[PDB]
Amino acid sequence: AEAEFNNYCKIKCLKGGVHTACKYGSLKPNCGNKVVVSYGLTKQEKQDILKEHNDFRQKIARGLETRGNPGPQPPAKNMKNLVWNDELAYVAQVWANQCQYGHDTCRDVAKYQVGQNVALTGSTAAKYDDPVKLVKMWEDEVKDYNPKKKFSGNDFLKTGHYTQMVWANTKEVGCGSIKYIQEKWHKHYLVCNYGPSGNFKNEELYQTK
Ligand code: NA
Repeated sequence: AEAEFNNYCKIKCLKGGVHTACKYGSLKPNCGNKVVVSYGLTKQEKQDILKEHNDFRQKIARGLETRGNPGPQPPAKNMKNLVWNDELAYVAQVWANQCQYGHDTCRDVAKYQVGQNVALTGSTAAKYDDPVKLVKMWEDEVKDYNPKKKFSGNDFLKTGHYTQMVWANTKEVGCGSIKYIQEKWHKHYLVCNYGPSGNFKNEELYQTK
């Protein structure tokens, strides 16, 4: 939470926009009339999310992901595990606390531009998916990823989450979470910020082996 003391109002994102942590200088949920059940991630949840990201990156890197359009995904020569980043997690959490599904306009930090994956599920029952389950939703996009084509040649709407997960240049991840009730839908919102950002148009996901 130490990051809350950084002045994000001085951060400038490539496409402009007021930084999320400048817009909201509070770490307290700000969800209109929605009923916030809980917010944040436990030490174990953060570790589980990190492990899932890394187990996935390694699966891909070792040439073990058979899914694709067509599969399999090629092995990687430069795939390193991600490490959890508290600042990314903080900014992700501030965004999550707005309960506004989608991407926030400016989330970059002092060190680099930042990418982001969001996940949301709603149920009529008072139950909330495990964070890892939401992460796997992003992974499954790999079924629609065609490695015979470069990154820009693929369908971003269908694979944009997958590509950010396996972006070789991305080295850090930090996520935020919140469970709320909106018009009787029990929703779990997961926001994960990545540093440095991935999904750059003229680049490849990772160096193939
Ligand atoms: Na296939």
